[PDB]
Amino acid sequence: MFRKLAAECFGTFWLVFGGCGSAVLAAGFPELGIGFAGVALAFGLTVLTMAFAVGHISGGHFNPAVTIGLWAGGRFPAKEVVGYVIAQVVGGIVAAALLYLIASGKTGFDAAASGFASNGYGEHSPGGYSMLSALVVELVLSAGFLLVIHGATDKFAPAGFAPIAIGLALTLIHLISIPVTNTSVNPARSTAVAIFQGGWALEQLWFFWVVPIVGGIIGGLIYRTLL
Amino acid sequence: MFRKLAAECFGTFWLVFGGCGSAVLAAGFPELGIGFAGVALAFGLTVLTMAFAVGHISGGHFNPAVTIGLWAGGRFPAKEVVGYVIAQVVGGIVAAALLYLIASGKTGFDAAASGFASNGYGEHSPGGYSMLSALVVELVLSAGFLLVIHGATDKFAPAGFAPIAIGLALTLIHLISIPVTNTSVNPARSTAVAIFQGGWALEQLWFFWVVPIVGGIIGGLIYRTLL
Amino acid sequence: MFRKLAAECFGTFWLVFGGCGSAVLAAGFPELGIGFAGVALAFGLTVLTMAFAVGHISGGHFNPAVTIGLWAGGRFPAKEVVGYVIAQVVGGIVAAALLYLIASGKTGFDAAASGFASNGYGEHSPGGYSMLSALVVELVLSAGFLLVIHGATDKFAPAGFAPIAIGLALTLIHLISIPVTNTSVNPARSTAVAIFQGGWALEQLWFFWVVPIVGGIIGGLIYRTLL
Amino acid sequence: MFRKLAAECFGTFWLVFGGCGSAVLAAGFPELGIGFAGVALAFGLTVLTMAFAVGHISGGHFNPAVTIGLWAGGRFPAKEVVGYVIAQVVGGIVAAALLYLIASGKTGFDAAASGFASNGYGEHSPGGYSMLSALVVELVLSAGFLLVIHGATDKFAPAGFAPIAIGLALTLIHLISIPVTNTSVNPARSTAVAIFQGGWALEQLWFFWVVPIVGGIIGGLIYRTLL
Ligand SMILES: CCOP(=O)(O)O[C@@H]1[C@@H](O)[C@H](O)C(COP(=O)(O)OCC2O[C@@H](O)[C@H](OP(=O)(O)OCC)[C@@H](O)[C@@H]2O)O[C@H]1O
Repeated sequence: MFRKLAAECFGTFWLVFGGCGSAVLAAGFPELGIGFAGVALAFGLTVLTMAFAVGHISGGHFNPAVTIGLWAGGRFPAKEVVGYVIAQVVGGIVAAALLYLIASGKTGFDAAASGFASNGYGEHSPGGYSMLSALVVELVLSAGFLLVIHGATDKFAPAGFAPIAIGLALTLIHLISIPVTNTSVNPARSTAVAIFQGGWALEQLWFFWVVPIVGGIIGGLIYRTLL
Repeated sequence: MFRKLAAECFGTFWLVFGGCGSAVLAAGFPELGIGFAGVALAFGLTVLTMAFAVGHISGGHFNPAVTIGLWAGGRFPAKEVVGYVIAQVVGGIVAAALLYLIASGKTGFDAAASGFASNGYGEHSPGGYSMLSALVVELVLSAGFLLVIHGATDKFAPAGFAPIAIGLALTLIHLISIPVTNTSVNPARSTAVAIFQGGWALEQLWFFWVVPIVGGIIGGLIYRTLL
Repeated sequence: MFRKLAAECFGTFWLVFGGCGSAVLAAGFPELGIGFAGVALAFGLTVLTMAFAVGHISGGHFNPAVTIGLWAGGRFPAKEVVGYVIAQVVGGIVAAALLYLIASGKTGFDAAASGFASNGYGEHSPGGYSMLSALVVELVLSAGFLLVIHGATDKFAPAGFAPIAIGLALTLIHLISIPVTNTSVNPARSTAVAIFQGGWALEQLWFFWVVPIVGGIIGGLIYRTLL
Repeated sequence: MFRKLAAECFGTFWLVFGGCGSAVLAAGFPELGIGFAGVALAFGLTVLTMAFAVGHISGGHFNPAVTIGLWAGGRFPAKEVVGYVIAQVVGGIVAAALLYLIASGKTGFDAAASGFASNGYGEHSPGGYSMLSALVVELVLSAGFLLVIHGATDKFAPAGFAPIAIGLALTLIHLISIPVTNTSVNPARSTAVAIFQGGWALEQLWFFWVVPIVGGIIGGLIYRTLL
C-alpha cells in the first residue's frame, strides 16, 4: 500500500511542480516564454512521464477525480480511494510549497495577484469567462479525460501506450480550457496552489472539487455503461 | 454495433470539442494564445487519444472521410458506413453546441463574426487563398491522411502505434493548411461549427464534404491498388 | 520492387509537401504562424507518419542521403540504391509543384525572392551564416541523422519505435539548423523546391547533395564500425 | 566496453550539440525563434532519439548525474562510472567545439557576452533567480529525472517506452527551469559550453556538478528505497 501511496504522492507532486511550475516560472517569460501551449504540454508530460515511472505501482492517478472516476467505472477499489486522494493532495501541497519558495528567488514575485497558477472562473478566469462556461467546459473535459483513461486502460487497448494516451490527453485538455478556468480537472492541483494564493482562489476552490469529481464520475459511468 | 456507434460519436465529439474548441478559445489569446500550431497539436491529439481509448471498439474514424476512405480502400464494411457517418455528424454538432455555449461566457464573443472556427476559402480563407488552392490542399492532405491510415493499419505495420501515427498525421495536416482553408479534411467537423456560423460557413460547407471524401477515396484506392 | 519505389515516392512527396508546405504557407503567418519550430515539427512529423504507413514496405527512406547512408552502413543493397533516389527526387518535385500552385493562390506570393523554402548558405542562409558553418552543421546533422537511423533499427533496439525515433530525430535537426541553412540533410527535398526558385537555389544546390550524402556515409560507417 | 563508451560519447555529443545548438542558434532568432519551449523540446528529443538509437548499447545515460544516479539506485556498477563520465564530458566538449564553430559563422557573435547557453544562477540566471532558488529546482528536477529514469526502466514498467518517457521527461524539466538556471540537471552539458564562455560560466560550473549529482543520487535512493 505504501508503495501505492508514495507512487501517488510523487506522481502528483511531479504533476503540480512541473505543471504550475512551467505555469509560474516560464509561461509568460519576457520574450521567450512558453505561453499557454507550453504549460499545456508541460502538464501532460508530468502525467505521461509519471505514469510510466510509477504508474505500474499505483494506477497512475495523480488526480482525485481520476481515482474517484476509475471507481465509479468499476475499475478502482472503493477502499483504497480516500488514501489515494490524501496522498495526491499532500504531494501537491509539498510541490506548491517548494514552487512558491523557488518563485520567490526573483524580484517582483507575488503568489496573490499572480494567482500562483490558481484556477478560477469569472473575474478570476484567464479570459473572464462566466462561471457557467467554467462549469460546462470543466465538466466535459473532466468526463472526457476519464472516458479516455478507461479506454486506454481497457484490456483490449494497445497495451503499454496508456501513459501516452492519458498524458497527451491532458495536454489536449489544457490547450482547450486555460483561457476559461486556467484548466483544473484535478481538485488536487487546484488546492495545492490555492493554499498559497490564500484569497479568491480559496473561495472558489470548492468549485474545482465538486465539478471535476462529478464529471469524472460521469466519464466513468459513461464507459462502464455504454463503453 | 451500438458501442461502435457510441465510440465513433464520443470520438468525433472529442475531436470537434478539442480541435475547434482550442481554436475558438485559446489560439488567439492575447500574449499566450496557442496559435495555429497550438490548434494543430490539439486537433491531432483528440484523434490520438480517442484512437487509443475507443479505437478498439469502432475502429476510431471520427471522420466521415476516414470511414468512406476505408470502405473505398476496402477495409470497412459498406454496410456500416452511413451508421458511423450519422453518429459522427451528431457527435460533432453536440460539441459545437457546448463549445458555442462556453465561448459565449466571455463578453464580446460573436460566432458569426469570428467564424466559430469554420472552414472556407478566399475572402473566407484565413490567409485569403484561391478556391483552387483550397481545393488542391484539402484534396492532397485528405488523400495522404487516408493513405497514412491504411499504411498504419496494414497487418505489417508496427502494432498499436496506429493511433500515434494517425493523430500526428492530422497535426501535420493542420500545420500545413490552416492558412489556406483552416483545414477541414473532415465533413462532420466542418458541419458542426458551420451550423453555428449560419452564414457563409454553410454557404461553402458543401465544399468541405465533397472535396474531403473524394480525396479520402483517392487515398484509400491509392493504397489498396499500389500500396 | 515497384511497391517499394511507390512507397519511397509517396513518402518523399509527403515529406516535401508537409515540410516545405508548412514553411511557405504557415511558418510566418501574420500572427499565428507555426514559426521555425512549427516547421521543424511538421518536417519530422512527415517522416514519423510515413515510416509507420509504408515503412513496412520500402524501409522508409524518403531521403537520398538516408539510402546512400544505409548502404554505407551495410543495411541497404547497393543494387536498389539508384532506384530509390530517383523515386525520392521524383515524388519530391511533384510535391513542390503542387505546393507552388497552392502558394500562388494567395496574393503576393513569389517562388523566387521569398526563397520558396529552398536551402542556402550565407546571403542565402536564413540567419546569414558562412558556408563553412553551413557545411559543418549539415555534416554533423546528416551523420547524426543516420547514426540514429541505423541505431533505432538495430535488431536490438525497441522494435516498432524506429519511426518515432527517426521522425522526432528530423524535428530535432530542424530545431537546430533552420537559421543556418533552412535544414537540408536530404538532397531530394533541397532539389524539389530549388527547381521552382530557379535562381541561387539551384546555384548552391550541388552543396546540398555532396554535404548531406557525405555526412550520411560518415554516420553509416560510424555506427557500422564502432556502433 | 568501448562500444558503451562510444555510445555514451555520441549520445552526449548529440545532447549538447542538439540542445545547446537549438539554444544558441534558434531560440532567439527574429520573429521565428524557437524560444525556450523549442529549446526544451530539442534537448528532450536529443535524449529520446539517441536513447532508442544507442540506448541498447550503453543504457543511454549521456549525463554524469544520470550515471551516478543510477549507480545509487543499484542499477549501475561503480567500476564503470568513472569511464562513462569521461566519455560524456569529452563528447559534450566536442559538440560545444563545433557548435562554437557554427555560431561564429554568423556575423556578430560572442560566446562570452552571449553566455553560449551556459548554466548559471543569480546574476547569471536568465530570470535573475537567486542561488537558493537555483539550488532547489536543480535539486528537485534532478532527483525527479533520475527517479523517472528508474521507473521507466523497471522490470515491471512498459517495455520499450523508456526512451520516450525519459526524453520527454527532460523536455519537461526544461519547460520548468530555463528561466531559473537555464536548466542543467546534467553536469556534462554544463561543463561543455562553460569552457567556451570561459568567464562566469566556469565560475559557477562547480554548482552544476554537485547540485545535479546530489539530486540524481537522492532520486535513485528514493526509488531504491520506496520504489
Ligand atoms: C512520501 C513523500 O515524498 P516527497 O513528496 O516529500 O519528496 C522528495 C524529498 O523527500 C527529498 O528530500 C528532495 C530534496 O528536497 P528537500 O526535501 O526539501 O529537504 C531539504 C530542505 O530543508 C526544509 O526544511 C526546507 O522548508 P520549507 O518547504 O518549509 O519552506 C517554505 C517557504 C526545504 O526547502 C529544503 O529543500 O526531493 C523531493 O521530491
